[PDB]
Parts: sequence; structure tokens; C-alpha cells
Amino acid sequence: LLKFDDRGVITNAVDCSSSFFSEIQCKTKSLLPNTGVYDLSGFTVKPVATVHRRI
Amino acid sequence: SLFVCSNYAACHDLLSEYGTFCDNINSILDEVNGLLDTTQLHVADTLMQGVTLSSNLNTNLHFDVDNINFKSLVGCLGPHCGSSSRSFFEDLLFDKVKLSDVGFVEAYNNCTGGSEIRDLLCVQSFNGIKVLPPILSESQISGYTTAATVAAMFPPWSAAAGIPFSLNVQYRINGLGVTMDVLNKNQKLIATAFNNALLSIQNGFSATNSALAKIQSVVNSNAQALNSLLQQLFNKFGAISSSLQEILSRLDALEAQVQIDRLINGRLTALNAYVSQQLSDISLVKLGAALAMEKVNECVKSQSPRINFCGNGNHILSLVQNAPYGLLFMHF
Amino acid sequence: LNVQYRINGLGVTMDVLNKNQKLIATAFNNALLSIQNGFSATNSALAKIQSVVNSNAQALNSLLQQLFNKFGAISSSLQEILSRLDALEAQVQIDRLINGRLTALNAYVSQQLSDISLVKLGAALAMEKVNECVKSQSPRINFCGNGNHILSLVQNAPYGLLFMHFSYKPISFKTVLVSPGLCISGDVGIAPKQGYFIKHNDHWMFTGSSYYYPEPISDKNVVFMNTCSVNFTKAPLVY
Amino acid sequence: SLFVCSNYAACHDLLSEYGTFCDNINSILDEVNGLLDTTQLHVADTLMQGVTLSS
Amino acid sequence: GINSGTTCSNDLLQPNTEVFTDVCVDYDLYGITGQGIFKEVSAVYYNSWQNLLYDFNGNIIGFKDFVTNKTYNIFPCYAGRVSAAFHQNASSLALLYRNLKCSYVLNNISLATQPYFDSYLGCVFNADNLTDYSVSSCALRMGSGFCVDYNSYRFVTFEPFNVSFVNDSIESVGGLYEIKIPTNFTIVGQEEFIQTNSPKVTIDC
Ligand SMILES: *[C@@H]1O[C@H](CO)[C@@H](O[C@@H]2O[C@H](CO)[C@@H](O[C@@H]3O[C@H](CO)[C@@H](O)[C@H](O)[C@@H]3O)[C@H](O)[C@H]2NC(C)=O)[C@H](O)[C@H]1NC(C)=O
Ligand SMILES: *[C@@H]1O[C@H](CO)[C@@H](O[C@@H]2O[C@H](CO)[C@@H](O[C@@H]3O[C@H](CO)[C@@H](O)[C@H](O)[C@@H]3O)[C@H](O)[C@H]2NC(C)=O)[C@H](O)[C@H]1NC(C)=O
Ligand SMILES: *[C@@H]1O[C@H](CO)[C@@H](O[C@@H]2O[C@H](CO)[C@@H](O[C@@H]3O[C@H](CO)[C@@H](O)[C@H](O)[C@@H]3O)[C@H](O)[C@H]2NC(C)=O)[C@H](O)[C@H]1NC(C)=O
Ligand SMILES: *[C@@H]1O[C@H](CO)[C@@H](O[C@@H]2O[C@H](CO)[C@@H](O)[C@H](O)[C@H]2NC(C)=O)[C@H](O)[C@H]1NC(C)=O
Ligand SMILES: *[C@@H]1O[C@H](CO)[C@@H](O[C@@H]2O[C@H](CO)[C@@H](O)[C@H](O)[C@H]2NC(C)=O)[C@H](O)[C@H]1NC(C)=O
Ligand SMILES: *[C@@H]1O[C@H](CO)[C@@H](O[C@@H]2O[C@H](CO)[C@@H](O)[C@H](O)[C@H]2NC(C)=O)[C@H](O)[C@H]1NC(C)=O
Ligand SMILES: *[C@@H]1O[C@H](CO)[C@@H](O)[C@H](O)[C@H]1NC(C)=O
Ligand SMILES: *[C@@H]1O[C@H](CO)[C@@H](O)[C@H](O)[C@H]1NC(C)=O
Ligand SMILES: *[C@@H]1O[C@H](CO)[C@@H](O)[C@H](O)[C@H]1NC(C)=O
Ligand SMILES: *[C@@H]1O[C@H](CO)[C@@H](O)[C@H](O)[C@H]1NC(C)=O
Ligand SMILES: *[C@@H]1O[C@H](CO)[C@@H](O)[C@H](O)[C@H]1NC(C)=O
Repeated sequence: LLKFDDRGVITNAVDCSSSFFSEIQCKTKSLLPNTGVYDLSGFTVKPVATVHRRI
Repeated sequence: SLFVCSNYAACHDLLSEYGTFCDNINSILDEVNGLLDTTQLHVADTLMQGVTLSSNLNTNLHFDVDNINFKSLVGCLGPHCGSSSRSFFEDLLFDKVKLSDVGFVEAYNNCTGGSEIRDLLCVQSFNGIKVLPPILSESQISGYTTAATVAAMFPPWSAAAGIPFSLNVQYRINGLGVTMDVLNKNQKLIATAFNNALLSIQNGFSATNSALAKIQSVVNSNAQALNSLLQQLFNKFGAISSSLQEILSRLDALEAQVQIDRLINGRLTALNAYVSQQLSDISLVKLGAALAMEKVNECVKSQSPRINFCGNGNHILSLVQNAPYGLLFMHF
Repeated sequence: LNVQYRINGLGVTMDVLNKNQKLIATAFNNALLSIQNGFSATNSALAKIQSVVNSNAQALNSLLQQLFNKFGAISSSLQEILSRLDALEAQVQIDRLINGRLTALNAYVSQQLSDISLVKLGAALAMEKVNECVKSQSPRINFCGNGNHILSLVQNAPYGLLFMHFSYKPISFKTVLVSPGLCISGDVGIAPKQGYFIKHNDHWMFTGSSYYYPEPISDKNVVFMNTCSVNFTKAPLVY
Repeated sequence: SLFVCSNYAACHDLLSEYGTFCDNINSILDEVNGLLDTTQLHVADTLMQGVTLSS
Repeated sequence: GINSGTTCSNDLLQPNTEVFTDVCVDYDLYGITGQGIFKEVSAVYYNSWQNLLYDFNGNIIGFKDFVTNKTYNIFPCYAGRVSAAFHQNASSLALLYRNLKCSYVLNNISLATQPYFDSYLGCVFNADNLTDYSVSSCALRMGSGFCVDYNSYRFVTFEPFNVSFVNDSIESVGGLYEIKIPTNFTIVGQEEFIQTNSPKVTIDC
């Protein structure tokens, strides 16, 4: 997220992936989002092993 | 992020082109949910309009007045009404059907352990289709209904124009052209008749009934809509297959863009159609809530002079009890 | 006189309404001034007006933002795709963009019909509300305002109507013994039309349901009963 | 079976991919038809509410 | 017979890895790719020609080993969603995993870094509970009568409305009743805005 001032200079930026706060911050395109219940989708687990079966 | 594309980056990158569609979908779902929340809050507010309870009042101590039995209608016996306010009638209603908010929460909690696969809620929840619980639990609504009833029947009679229940019935019968001479002598008989009618409607849920049919109809309609929406993921939509894994593992990802685009377009079209019917049913339930608004405010706390509006015929009065996804009444 | 008569419907004593004329006028003026200057801070009416205006603007912005979607094509600007391709293979990209825009238009008109039906229902609600609470007072308990409703006024508002539901509200109470029914003769009972029956110095009096004002028992404030119930106060010492 | 494809097998075979669409269309049409029937029955019932004729 | 069968390539060397149970891992299944949770169970419906089982849609929910001859039931993995409760004045987030006990989350999903608390809807984070309290109106409504607020983050039951109480008798003592009759009043005028008209719009192709 790139915020610009009156002279086209970057003031603050959001990582969007550091934590849930970054995702909520760049979801509404605002540096400080308003008080609300924001949903963060895409939550899932990852595999920890690989099983291979053949003949 | 989970319906059209479950956990594939190749599918999530292409979703950026239709970001406005997903944003609009989330916005309309959030506003209809807020509308439902406002309607629920309005119902909870109208139940507590001008009601006044007594601290010394104990329904567990006194549970009978003027030879009228109402134990099956008043919940949380005693002044510790903070654990379970479900009355006997509400308990029977919630026992007939188990797909309430509590049942949904318990079903989702039971999905952690893989002890069952026949339940469709797990395959539905794993695909981004979840049923969130309402803002106010059914226990709070049940407590509100029993509080309104006990206040409308015991002093202070807030929802009875400051008149006792027996006198309220005796005066409501006079409005339908009756002689006051026979109402005084027929006191025990009218009380037994009222108790018999209450017991008849209480045990009348054994066989089929109109109320049970409507409750099962709305629950089954919601389940059918969810199943139809979930079944859309198994449509080829003119592609080689409906499984994203097979397409991603069979093609070289250079010509699979057209198949993925076709599947995405079909799923988005189905989503748009579903949210259209969603707005339609939201408007319908809002109108039903408005009907309940005037029905309660004009037939429970008082009796508006509207011929054949509350019940069907020579209406006397009505009561209110909690029901799953709605309200239930006793139109005597 | 309309206010003086509307207050009587909510069980009040007419003796205090005549003496409390200047006070009720000042109270009405104060309530009007309070609702008049109550728009300084946040309010429910202002929130609804700003909500409908912002919702309309948001819908228009979302519809306008749809023109900047690639829709699977090379770019969302027609000029670049027209000046970049030879117009022989650009038909598929133009067709895809056209299909996406038409789909968005169909969705927008669907929500348009939905909100049109919603505002139509709201207009109907305003129709009965005005016709039953402005030009007169229909006997519907808790329908116009919220509580002991008196009357209402109507003023123009942006994209709708606004009302001032003046409702009766007490500030202090008092506990007194009451009796809903009592027999006055040989099974010849009576009943208060609007209020209760109180005891004061071994003789009964009638009072209103909203103002503690004892009044002598008279036929103009009681309902005659040919026969009374057993569970009534036995007070045969009457006129 | 008659609107999108009138009497062509080449068109009917491809219709199987969007079978859920046709099923949902038939379901919603039957639902609105049943709703209309219930409204008509309700009107006919309220007309004969407490009516009493003489032979 | 794509992604199913016996005769196939050996370019990517990979030995016959042993099957694992109760883990959300990826599999091969002699060609049938995908990821899931394997569970051990004993079946009898399998026959000589029968060596795999599907569902009504076509998904796989179980199979029989080719050499081990051990029945295994395939269960779907967990791909839910986490909610949040962010306040304007606050600097933290009240993360909540709906309908998921945080014990399984701490041992197989995340790590205990913030003060957790097991609740009715699941397990909240960055907040402690104060269910004995009651808030008239909460800015955030988590659901089922439970809300959060910033002060820091708490967990208080939502009670939007409640009836007042009066310490008065309810029995007909002395043949009369005790009631609260008002003695003074005033006029209070509320307001309500009803939307009637909407801004007309026109769109042309
Ligand atoms: C960058 O863009 C934002 C958004 O357009 C600008 O915020 C805007 O600032 C103006 C003045 O600071 C606000 O105007 C207000 O008008 C009312 C009514 O006339 C007046 O009472 C206020 O005192 C104020 O002047 C305007 O509301 C505000 N926009 C929003 C959406 O709140 C901002 O100024 C821009 N910054 C630069 C450097 O251009
Ligand atoms: C897993 O299951 C398979 C399927 O039954 C087992 O293969 C079976 O092994 C037995 C033992 O050798 C075979 O029986 C043999 O039949 C021949 C006649 O063809 C007979 O001459 C031999 O004396 C012997 O009885 C059986 O045919 C064979 N079935 C198939 C379909 O190949 C396998 O042994 C099992 N493995 C484990 C570890 O349990
Ligand atoms: C939320 O925090 C409370 C700390 O107060 C945890 O303990 C729970 O406290 C409440 C009352 O504060 C208990 O409710 C009642 O407790 C009395 C005994 O004091 C009991 O006789 C009643 O039947 C009723 O249960 C509650 O039981 C108690 N919880 C436990 C497990 O004992 C509470 O655990 C925290 N919430 C959660 C979900 O853990
Ligand atoms: C008059 O009031 C008395 C109470 O003083 C009533 O007597 C009780 O009524 C309850 C109501 O169900 C019964 O459960 C009790 O068994 C009654 N007790 C006795 C000693 O009778 C009486 O029923 C009332 N009568 C009328 C006509 O309202
Ligand atoms: C989750 O579902 C299982 C399976 O139905 C439930 O286990 C049952 O528990 C009851 C009482 O605890 C027993 O009478 C049944 O025999 C159990 N079923 C089986 C198949 O053994 C379990 O209670 C459910 N849990 C929740 C929280 O809903
Ligand atoms: C959140 O922070 C704002 C900003 O400080 C608080 O608003 C202040 O509230 C006090 C209390 O009345 C006022 O005296 C200040 O003038 C307010 N300042 C501003 C800028 O509005 C607000 O109260 C805080 N809310 C919570 C829940 O902590
Ligand atoms: C070629 O195939 C044989 C038999 O499948 C195998 O032993 C050998 O390792 C393979 N070589 C390579 C380079 O894959
Ligand atoms: C992960 O879950 C499995 C079963 O669900 C369990 O056996 C294992 O102990 C868990 N992991 C840890 C580290 O506890
Ligand atoms: C009603 O609830 C609020 C908080 O929700 C509380 O502050 C108030 O004391 C309650 N009223 C009672 C218990 O009479
Ligand atoms: C009721 O409670 C209030 C405040 O606790 C007290 O002032 C009053 O005396 C009480 N009345 C009775 C009858 O107990
Ligand atoms: C009612 O209260 C107001 C202010 O609270 C006071 O000025 C007025 O005198 C009171 N009325 C009576 C009859 O005491």
C-alpha cells in the first residue's frame, strides 16, 4: 500500500502479509481502518509430509 | 478466496481481474447481515417496550392464578434467570427440530475430530460456506418472551393495560357481543376450557402441523439452497473436468487459462444468481418481520379494533413464545 | 384542544391539564427546540440520510470502477487494445470485455430493482404513517411513536420524510394500593373505565392510569356491572 | 429441453454440463408457482371466512 | 486412463514412502493426486475387483492398499477462516478461530505467543474474559450474545436490552394490589426518518 502526500512523496506503507493487521490495513485502503469486524479469508494449513505409493 | 479457488495460487492470481465482483459480493452479504441484525434488535427492543418486572416476583413459588395453568409457558423458575430461560413449550419446539443456531454451532465444533463424514456441514464449511450464529442467542430471545408473558400476566400488568389476566379475558369476550351475566358464573368452566385449549395446542405437535411444516420448510429450503450452491463446483462448464487439481496436473498451465476462465466465469455467474435470490429472501423475511412487528404490537400488548386480523374469527387475545427463526402465537 | 384531548386517551385526569397550560406549552416548545438543535451531534435520522446518500454514491463508484477491470484481456482500456492489435484478433478481447460489462450491468439493475421495491415499501409505510398519525390518530397502540404517543408533525427531508413523535413520559412515580374491581351492592359490581380504585379514609376514590389524582366515584368514570366476580373487593358501603 | 435447444441432439448433449442451471430454474419457477397458488387459496379462504348462506 | 493405473514413469526417483495417519499431508495414490487426512479403519466391502471407493459427486473418501491390503479413509483437510476485532484506538487484534478449539491450533496450526482463552465460540486471542459483566451496547458483535471492547481487549456478554425492576409485592395482600402510579410528567419528542424517494439513475450502452 503506497500512501502519497500533497507533493507525491511516500509517507507510510503497509506490508499486507506481515500479520492480520497488515491485511486489514490494506483491505480497506486506509492507514488506520475504522472500528469493525474484518474477516481474513485464505486461512488454511500446509502439508508436513509427502507419501508416495507405487507398485 | 475459498469458493472459486480453494488453495491454488494459479487460481488466486487470475481472481484479481474480478476483484470488484468479490468486493461487491462481500459488501452485499455484509449489508444483508446488518439488516438481519437490525431486525433482530428491533424485535428484542419491541419485546422490552414498556415492560416492568418485580424483584420480589418468583415464578417458582407462585405459578398459578385464577385457576389458570401457565407453567409450560414461563421459563427460568426463580430469580436466577441467567442459566436457561427456555420454558416447556419452547423446549418442545426446540426438541422437534435440531437445526437451530445451537445445533449449527455444535455441528461445526464436532468437525474437528474426523469421526463422521456423512455430515454435509463439514464439506460445506471447508469450501467457504459457513452459517454464522446470530447476534442474539435463542436463550436471550426465550428469556425476553417469557419476561414479556410473566409481566403481561402478573402485576404490574405492563402489556395488559394494568388489568389482571382473568379480567382481561372477561372484558375481551364482552367485545364480541356476549352477556356479562353468564361470564361470571362460568368462571371455572372458562378457566378449564382455556387450559384444555392450551394443552391441545401444546401436545398438537405430535402429528403434522402447519407451524412445524413452515419451520421444516424454511430449514430445508436453506439446506437445499446451500446444497445447490455447493453442487455447482462439480459442473464441467464446458471444460475437460470440474476438478481444478486434475486440470492443473494435466495441462501445461499455458492453455489451461481458458478452462480456468470458463470455470471461474460459471462459478461467478452462479454466485451472482445466488446473491440475487439472497437479496430476494432477505426482503421477504424483512417484510415478514414487519408483519410480526404490527402483529405483536397490536395483538399481544393490547387488542387493536381490527376485525379478523390477529386470529381467524371471533378473536379474543394472543400469547407469544419463542420459536426457531421466528415467533409463534396462541390465537385464542 | 387536540393535545388536551389526546392526552386524555392515555388515562390522565382532566383537572390538572387545565391548570397546566402554560407549563405544557413551554414543555412542548422545549421538546421542539431540543429536536430542532439535536442535529449538532450524531443522530439516527442524520445517520440514515447520510447512509442512503453514501450507499448511492458507493453503488455508483463501484459501477464506475468496473470499467477498469481487465476481465482476462490484455488491458481494460479500449484505446490501448484498439491501437495495439490489428483489429482482427481483438474481437475476442472486446467480446470478453463487453460480456463482463453487460454482466455487471445486469447485476446492477438487479440490485436496482431490489432497492426500488424496498423504497416502494418504505413509501407505503410512510403513506399509512402519515394518513394515520398526522391528519388524525388511529387507535393503534405503539404504532406512530414509541410508548404513550400523543400526535406527530411532518416536515420535508431529503429523499424522504421526517416526523416529530411527541410522546407522553412521566418523570416520578408513587406506590399506592389499588383494586381492579369491586362489588358495591348485592352482587352488583362496577369497574373503572381507565384507571384503578384506591382507598382513602374508609371511602373509595377513582384515579387516572397516568396521574395520581383522586376523584369522586361517578357514572362518568366507571362501568356498571350487573354481576361481579367473587375475587373482587367487598365494599358495599357506597352511595 | 425446448428453449435453449428445441429438438437437436447436438445441442441437448452439451446441455448436460449446465444441468444444475436448468434444475435450479425449474425449482424456482415451481416455487413461485406454488407461492401464487397459496396466495390464491388464501384469498379464496378469506372470502369464505364466516359467511353463512340460506338454502 | 490418465492419473490412474499401474504402468508409469520412473524418471523422478521416489521410493514407496510409508503411509501416514491423522496428518493433513499430500498424497499420490498411484496417480490420484490431492491432499488430505488419512485415517485407519477396517472394511469388509472391498472385493477382488473392488479396490477404490468414491462418493455421489465423484470425490474419493477411501481406498484399499495395493500391497499392504489395509483400508484407509480419506478425510478433507482444514481450510477455514479466522475473524478479527480491530478497534480504532486499539493497537492489537482480537483474533478468534470460530468453532475451533485452540488446543489443536496450538499443537498443529500455530504457536502460543499471545494470551489465549478457550471460549464458547472457539478460542480468542489477545483478550481475557469478563463474562460476569454486561455491556449495553458493543461496537463489535462477535455473535451469540458475545461482544468485545477496548479498554485492553475484553470478552463481555452482549445484553442490549433488559427490563427494569421494582421491589414491590405481587400477591393480592389485603384484597388489594400494589402499583406505581405516576405523579409528574413531561413531553419528549423523538424523531424518525422514513425514506420515500431515491435518486433516479440512467445508463446507456
Ligand atoms: C486529500 O483528499 C482528502 C479527501 O478528499 C481531503 O480531505 C478533505 O479535506 C477537506 C478540507 O480539509 C474536507 O472539507 C471539509 O468540508 C466541510 C464542509 O465544507 C468543512 O466543515 C470542514 O471543515 C472541511 O473543510 C473534506 O471533508 C475532506 N474529505 C473527506 C472525504 O473527509 C484532503 O484534504 C486531501 N489532502 C490534500 C493535501 O489534498
Ligand atoms: C492382499 O490381497 C491380495 C488379493 O487377495 C492377495 O493376493 C492373493 O494371494 C494368495 C496367496 O498366494 C493367492 O492365492 C493363491 O492362488 C493360487 C491360484 O491362483 C494358488 O495356486 C496358490 O496356492 C494360492 O492359494 C491369491 O490368488 C491372491 N489373489 C490375487 C487377486 O492376486 C495378497 O496375498 C494380499 N496380501 C497381503 C499382505 O495380505
Ligand atoms: C470466564 O471467566 C470465568 C472467571 O470468572 C471462568 O470461570 C467461570 O465463572 C463463572 C462465574 O464467574 C462460573 O459460572 C457459575 O459458577 C458457579 C460457581 O462459582 C456455579 O455454581 C454455576 O453453576 C456457574 O457455573 C463458571 O462455572 C466458571 N467456569 C468454570 C469452568 O468453572 C470461566 O471458565 C471463563 N469462561 C470460559 C469459557 O472458560
Ligand atoms: C381467588 O383468589 C384465590 C387466592 O386467594 C384463589 O385460590 C387459589 O387459586 C389458585 C389458582 O390456580 C389455586 O392454585 C389454589 O389452589 C387456590 N387456593 C385456594 C385455597 O382456593 C382462587 O382460585 C381465586 N378465585 C377466582 C374465582 O379467581
Ligand atoms: C459429535 O458426534 C458424535 C457422533 O454422533 C457424538 O458422539 C455420540 O455421543 C453420544 C453421547 O455423548 C452417544 O450416545 C453416541 O453413541 C455417540 N455417537 C457415536 C457414533 O458413538 C458426539 O457427542 C458429538 N459431539 C458434539 C459436541 O456434538
Ligand atoms: C478513542 O480516542 C478518541 C481520541 O482521543 C477519544 O475521543 C476523545 O474523548 C474524550 C472524552 O469525551 C474527549 O474529551 C476528547 O475531546 C475526544 N477526542 C477526540 C479527538 O475525539 C475517544 O473517547 C476514545 N474512545 C475510546 C472508547 O477509548
Ligand atoms: C530407468 O528405468 C529403470 C527401470 O524402471 C530404472 O532402474 C532406472 O533407475 C531408470 N533410470 C532413470 C535415469 O530414470
Ligand atoms: C496433531 O494432531 C494429531 C492428531 O490430530 C496428534 O496425534 C498430534 O499429537 C498433534 N500434534 C502435536 C504436536 O500434538
Ligand atoms: C441492563 O444491562 C446493562 C448492561 O447491559 C446494565 O448496565 C444495567 O445495570 C442492566 N439493568 C438492570 C440489571 O436493571
Ligand atoms: C427498593 O429499593 C430502593 C433502593 O434500593 C429503596 O430505596 C427502597 O426503599 C426499596 N423499597 C422497598 C419497598 O423495599
Ligand atoms: C414536575 O417536575 C418539574 C421539574 O422536574 C417541576 O417544575 C414541577 O413543579 C413538577 N410538578 C409537580 C406537580 O410537582
